[PDB]
Parts: sequence; C-alpha cells; structure tokens
Amino acid sequence: AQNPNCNIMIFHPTKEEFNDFDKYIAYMESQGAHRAGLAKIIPPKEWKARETYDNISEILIATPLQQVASGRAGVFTQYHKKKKAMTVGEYRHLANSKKYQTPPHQNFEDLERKYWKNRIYNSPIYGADISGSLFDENTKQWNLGHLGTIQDLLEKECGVVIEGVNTPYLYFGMWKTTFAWHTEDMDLYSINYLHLGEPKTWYVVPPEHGQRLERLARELFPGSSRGCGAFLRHKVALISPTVLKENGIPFNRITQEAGEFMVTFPYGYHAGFNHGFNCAEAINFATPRWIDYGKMASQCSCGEARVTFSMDAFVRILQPERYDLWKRGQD
Ligand SMILES: O=C(O)CNC(=O)C(=O)O
Ligand SMILES: [Mg+2]
Ligand code: NI
Ligand SMILES: [Zn+2]
Repeated sequence: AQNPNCNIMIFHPTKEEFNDFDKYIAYMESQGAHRAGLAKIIPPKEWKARETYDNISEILIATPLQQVASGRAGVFTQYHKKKKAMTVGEYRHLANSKKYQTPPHQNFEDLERKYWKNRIYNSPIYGADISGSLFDENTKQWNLGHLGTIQDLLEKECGVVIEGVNTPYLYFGMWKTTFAWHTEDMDLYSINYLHLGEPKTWYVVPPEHGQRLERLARELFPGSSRGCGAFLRHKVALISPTVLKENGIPFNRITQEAGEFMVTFPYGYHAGFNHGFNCAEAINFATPRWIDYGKMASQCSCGEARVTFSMDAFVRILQPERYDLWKRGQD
C-alpha cells in the first residue's frame, strides 16, 4: 500500500501533466496521496491563474463574518456575526490596520504558536463564501471555474440526470481567520487555490482515522453532541494540535503559500487559519472513487448545517433512506 503513514504529499506536475485534471488526481491517488486527506500541488512554472491582481478592489463582500470565539485556547467554538458590506479594497485596509494585522514573528512555526495561544482573544473578520472566480477565462489548465461538475460525474457513474450546478467560491482572509474542523458536503473532494497574499496553514486527519476525531469531538463538545449526531457539519469547532497530540489523534499539518493548490480528499477532516490578508478560491469536485463516500456520508438533520441547492439531489439519489429526515432539517 502506498503512503501507509498517511503523510501529506507535495506534487510538482510538468506543464504536460497539468493538462488533464482527472488523470492527475488519479495519478496522485496511485501514489497514496489520498491517505493523508490533503495534498499540495505546485503548478508548473509556465502556468498562471491570471495576469495580475491589480483590479480586484471593487469586488463586494456583501456579508463579512466576525468570528467570535468561546471556550479555551485549544478547544473552542466560533460563531459568525454578520457585519455590514464592504469592498475588497476596504477589507484589505481593515486587515492591515493595527487592530487586525499579523504580529511580528520569526517564521511560520512562531506564528502558529501565537495563533494557538491568542486566537480566542480576538474576533477577526472573514470575507468567506463569495460566489465567483478570479481565474482568467483564458487559463485552460486547473481553472476552478471550468472543472467538470459533480452533477455530471454522478450522471456519468450512475446514469441518473439531476438538477443543480457547481460553482466556485472566493475567500478573503486576514490574520487569525479560521476554518473549523469539517469534511466537505457529502464528503466530496475540495480544491483550493491561494491566489494572493499571506499563507494559509492547514491541519488534516487521514480519512481512515476520521472517526477518532469525531469521538474526541463528542467528548470535548458534549452539549453540541447531544444536540446533533453530526455536529461537525455545523463547522464551528476548533481543537488545537497540542490537544490532538494529547489525545492520540493522528493528524498532519502544512502551510500553503500564494500560487499553490491544495486538494482535500473524501472524508479528510481539515481545519486551519490565515496568516494575514489573502484571497483563496475553492470548489468541490467528485471522481468515481467518491461515490462510495457520498453514499455513507453523515448528515446533520437538526437544522443547523443548512446548505446549497445542489445537495438535495445528492441526498435524494445516494441516501434515499435519510432523505425525508434530512429535508425536514433543511426546511
Ligand atoms: O479556506 C478556507 O477558509 C476553507 N477552505 C476549505 O475548507 C477547503 O478549501 O476545503
Ligand atoms: Mg474590482
Ligand atoms: Ni473544506
Ligand atoms: Zn446539526
């Protein structure tokens, strides 16, 4: 078995190997990349996502989210307080202000230490989940606005045509903005490109060990666990690397820099934080190997997780027994 320790793998495709997206994902899996839950892909030196980022300031962040923490430094939840709309140029100025800017630091490890020590004492503002794309239409390779859709993959594998569309989302971050422990909707893959700015640090649990993370989470967030049998779908819980190590949970970490892609694999729990002002683009995708994960994905039916239009067909076709209860939670 390839990659039996479930290490995060880093790939350097040539421009020739960068032509066929599906083929390269399948290659990475042939080398065991999925066992980690996360891989990094450094694009060939000839590739670019677009010519410049000089003209993005007028994008609107209609609902910036202030991420308010509760708990202890290594075990906390966050809630999202909606703020008034602002442009990307306004948000960048705010990220660089004395109140919100990255502190002085020696290196990524020192900054990681400072994040886990001090995150809970601040409430950074995240421009998350904005429908749109920064890939130039003329970028032919790994253009996250031109990937094959999940509905087309399901139809190709299973023969059933379904409603729904599959589009990318932009994330404008600042120091200490945080993504909570989660897997993707329906345990899909995700791909994330860091277009510009400061880094993003990721933590990930191998898919074969995801249930160990879930059992710890139920212990650490006992009221939330009684409320819902899949409360990690709410995307609000944080657990530090130190707490994971104390509880013997297998995980890995890596820092993504501007110009690099990350892929998360089905049922790969992940969490992380931004180092300073940045912009990422991400989308979900599927492969033939996903179908079995989609059929077994947990679901929130308490009402909290509330998701997209396109998830309805996935539940309805892959999980018909769960459909009625899940839909009640959606409505
Ligand atoms: O970048 C973020 O805030 C969160 N991204 C992801 O969870 C992802 O790309 O799957
Ligand atoms: Mg603009
Ligand atoms: Ni994700
Ligand atoms: Zn729930």
